[PDB]
Amino acid sequence: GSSGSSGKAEAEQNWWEGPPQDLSVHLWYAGPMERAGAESILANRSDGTFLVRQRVKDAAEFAISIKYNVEVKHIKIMTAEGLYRITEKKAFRGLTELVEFYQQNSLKDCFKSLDTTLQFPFKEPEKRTISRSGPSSG
Repeated sequence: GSSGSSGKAEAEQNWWEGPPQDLSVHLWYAGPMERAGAESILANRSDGTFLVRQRVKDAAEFAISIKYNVEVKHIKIMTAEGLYRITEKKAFRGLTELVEFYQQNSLKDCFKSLDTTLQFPFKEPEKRTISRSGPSSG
């Protein structure tokens, strides 16, 4: 018999210039995804399934695509002063905000042709529950 010594430990300390809020944490955040994908992802999804993707680049021109009229539509996202907005009508701190806003107002504002609204993300997990949740405050 013979003894031996092997092994190494690690360290978890964020001391770098880590980036801001990780939009990735969101479900409607499919990072740098190609059109095809979004078109093949929401293709089967249910009408209303929205998904935000980038232009195969870091913090590139964001774009919102959802399932509407049986077709995967896409919307350009303009950024100004750090704010995100598809149209020069109203800007928000970030996607979460911008999207959250459209979730109540149709996108027609920017594309009269595209009269839809952010329903649910593409990453959204299956929705098969005998009974839905709804804890009333009372």
